[PDB]
Amino acid sequence: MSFETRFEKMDNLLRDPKSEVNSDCLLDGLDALVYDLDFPALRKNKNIDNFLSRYKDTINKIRDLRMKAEDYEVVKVIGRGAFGEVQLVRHKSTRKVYAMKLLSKFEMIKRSDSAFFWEERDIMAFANSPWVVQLFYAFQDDRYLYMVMEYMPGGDLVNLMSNYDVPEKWARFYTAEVVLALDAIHSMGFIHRDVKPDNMLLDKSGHLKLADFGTCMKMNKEGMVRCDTAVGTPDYISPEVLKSQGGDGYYGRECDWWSVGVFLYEMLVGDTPFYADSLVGTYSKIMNHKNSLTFPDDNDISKEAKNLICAFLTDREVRLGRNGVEEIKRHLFFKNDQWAWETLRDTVAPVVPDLSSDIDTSNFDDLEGEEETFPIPKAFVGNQLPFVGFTYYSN
Amino acid sequence: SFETRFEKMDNLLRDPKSEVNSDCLLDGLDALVYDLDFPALRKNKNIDNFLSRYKDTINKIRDLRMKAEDYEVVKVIGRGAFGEVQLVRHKSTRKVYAMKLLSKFEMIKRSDSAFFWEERDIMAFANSPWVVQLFYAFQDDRYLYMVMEYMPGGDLVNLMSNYDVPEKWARFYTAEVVLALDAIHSMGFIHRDVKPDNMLLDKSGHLKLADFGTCMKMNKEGMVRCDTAVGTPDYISPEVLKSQGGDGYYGRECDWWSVGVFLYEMLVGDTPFYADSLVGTYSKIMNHKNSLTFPDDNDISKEAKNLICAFLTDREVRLGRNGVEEIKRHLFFKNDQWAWETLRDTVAPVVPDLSSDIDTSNFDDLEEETFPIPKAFVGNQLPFVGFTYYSNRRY
Ligand SMILES: CS(=O)(=O)Nc1cccc(CC(=O)Nc2nc(-c3c[nH]c4ncccc34)cs2)c1
Ligand SMILES: CS(=O)(=O)Nc1cccc(CC(=O)Nc2nc(-c3c[nH]c4ncccc34)cs2)c1
Repeated sequence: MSFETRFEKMDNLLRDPKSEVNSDCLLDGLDALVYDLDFPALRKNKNIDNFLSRYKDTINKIRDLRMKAEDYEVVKVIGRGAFGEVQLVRHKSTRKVYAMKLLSKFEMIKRSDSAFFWEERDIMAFANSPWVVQLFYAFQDDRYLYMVMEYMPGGDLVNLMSNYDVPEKWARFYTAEVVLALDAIHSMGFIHRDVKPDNMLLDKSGHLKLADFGTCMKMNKEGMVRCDTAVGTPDYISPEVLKSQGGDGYYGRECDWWSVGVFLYEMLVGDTPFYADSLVGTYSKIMNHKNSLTFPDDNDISKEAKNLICAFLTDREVRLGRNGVEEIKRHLFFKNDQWAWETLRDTVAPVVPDLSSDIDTSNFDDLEGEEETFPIPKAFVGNQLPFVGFTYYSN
Repeated sequence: SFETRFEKMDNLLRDPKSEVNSDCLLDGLDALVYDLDFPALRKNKNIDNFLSRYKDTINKIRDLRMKAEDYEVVKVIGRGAFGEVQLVRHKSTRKVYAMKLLSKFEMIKRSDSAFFWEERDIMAFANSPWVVQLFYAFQDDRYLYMVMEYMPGGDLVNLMSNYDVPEKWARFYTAEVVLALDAIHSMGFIHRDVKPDNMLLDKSGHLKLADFGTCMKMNKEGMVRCDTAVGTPDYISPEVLKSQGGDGYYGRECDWWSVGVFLYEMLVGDTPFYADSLVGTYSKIMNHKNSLTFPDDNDISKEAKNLICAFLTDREVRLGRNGVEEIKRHLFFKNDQWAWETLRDTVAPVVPDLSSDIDTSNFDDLEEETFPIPKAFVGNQLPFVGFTYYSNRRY
């Protein structure tokens, strides 16, 4: 409350990589102001014109120095999606190899939803868990948002499952790491919402990390979230998150445990338990899990694996994990000899990636519409404002 | 090269002279919030959501950063067209200052200057005992503030109004003006408005120049190119007076004209080109050759009369056309009580006898207008982004 304390408090607020007003967010704010005002229509205003004239030389210097997309050499497009694409890239100067998620600022504004990336940035940047893919640098430009993360050369669980008939001992491993990776996110106060094999990545050692925190939400004072959002491909989604079509309720971290059952069922049975041709067909079967969940006759599935799946594929009220992680960990399906929960990431993985080089992309299938841009505004529309403060740098 | 790019950018945020230091960056965000926060503009989701997101933060910033509520006003010790000066005390530090306020509204409603920028730099970076020092500069949606050192000795106007100034005192006050003007010139500026109103006295009784509002930096030829007259009617020089569009190319000799006007006033008691009407004063300045006369004042010496006439002549033969040393060498300054190089260390003619730290005896006492709510983005706070002198300052 003293004068110096007020100065120091403000000075450290500019240095904090978690602050809303650090030098990177502050710069982002100016960079946006220049992007959204520089139009002939708006420049007819002297306040606007003189401002833009004054900061021209400077804003350009900043633009050149600050991290830019041209500082990375793209090696392969190792992933795609609605709004963006992931790409194996190499930093031209440092020579370091990374995975970079691009997100079109145009599309996110056209199709709304432009707040999902906020939890994706914070989780990866501040998590500090060997269970979460790490964000090194987040930066933007008039067209996209960029996330420079650690490259996972082992591929995703989708690829693994597609190449092996997963034995129970491997499934017990991959599930345990998911239980731990999920518990970490929960410990950070987040619900993943869409846990699936596509989001389970393998490091050089063959150990798991969760990725694609796009669907994440921060839990309230009672460890709960609420949404009016529509979810695509409901295969891994829980009956609660589906009954939430319009904010028609709340749900806790037990929604992530449902998806784990779906992941265990898939690795051992070979298919998703509620699969149907149409999306509406999948939804109907999830709602009717009581009667739709069935197992095949080839009892290549143990008594305890069948039990864990059914303990996870039940209504929230009696779902395993409603009373915390320790009741999942204590399950007989996890009873083994090879590992101990507290040292599982130090154990030797079932599948160890044998890799050719630093840029080995063998586990990632290669990838093959023109760029749509924001129109010239007649008035101030401030298209850049929803992304002010996205820029992150690690020291 | 990398790292050099980081360092270059880091030093750009620290520099108190940079366009993108923390002060300017913080000002930019503070402006964006002030300017967008209107019900009309908030109808735009990009704007509304941005504001909603940065509400908590912007308010924290506003509370920590220097604000007008931090100072307890003691007396309005001065007024002007756009602002007012006020003796104030910092509520926290207990420190006593003089604060110049400038209505952001009045300025925007036809200013034709942006004078406040050089007034800021001269006072902040001058580092002369001849220039009033700026400690902090800050703003808000309504005003610009300059927190400077309080001059308790009053101005020369007050002194002249209370004493029949003897020649020995006039020789002192002139010499200090010659030195304080030379310092501004050495910084590459022409004061353009030298008058007793801008001569202030410190606790010791020594001079400092103030009100650098009319200042302008000289070109590499030591000249200024103004299409319009600047300064005060009595003290304006014939060349700064005539100063047309195509013409108006004057040097630092315009400050020497005003010194003659100051010397004449202290010894004679009136301004030399004084006339009833203001238009009468103009006519007499132009016709200085015939209008400058002295009364039957036996008390004005031969050398005082000569200095005045050496200063009250056409620029082409004005004393000081060949530098300060020809003014300093003048016989009027010949004395056995001080030496030019040690004059500020000598004992003043009038030493202020002051009651306390807040003694306002030398200052006589003096006893709404605002921007309309905009329907569209008008950006009224943009011309003042970067005014603040607080976070990145020169210590
Ligand atoms: C659905 S959308 O259109 O809203 N967004 C969107 C667009 C394109 C792709 C995706 C998937 C996705 O999230 N991919 C991710 N990949 C990593 C990663 C980190 N390291 C690695 N190493 C190898 C390989 C991938 C990684 C993290 S999240 C999402
Ligand atoms: C005409 S305008 O509206 O464009 N500008 C404007 C508005 C208000 C006042 C004035 C005069 C003025 O400039 N006064 C100044 N006072 C100090 C100072 C510094 N220290 C001190 N101590 C005691 C007493 C005054 C000081 C510096 S400049 C000019």
